Parts: sequence; structure tokens; C-alpha cells
Amino acid sequence: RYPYYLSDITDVIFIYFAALSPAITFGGLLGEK
Repeated sequence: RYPYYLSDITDVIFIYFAALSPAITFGGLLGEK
């Protein structure tokens, strides 16, 4: 009865860590955030 909890949750973590993954590596020398 809780489908949206397993699929829609993993998808939210797929693009949340994917997008911020690179943006964190590149740059980040002078300004931290």
C-alpha cells in the first residue's frame, strides 16, 4: 500500500545527489556556499 514511498523516494535521491555531486566538486574555493 506504500509504493510512492519506495519508488518516488529513490528518484528524489537520484537527482538530489546527482545534480549537487558535481556542483560541489567544481569551484568552492573562494565562496563555500
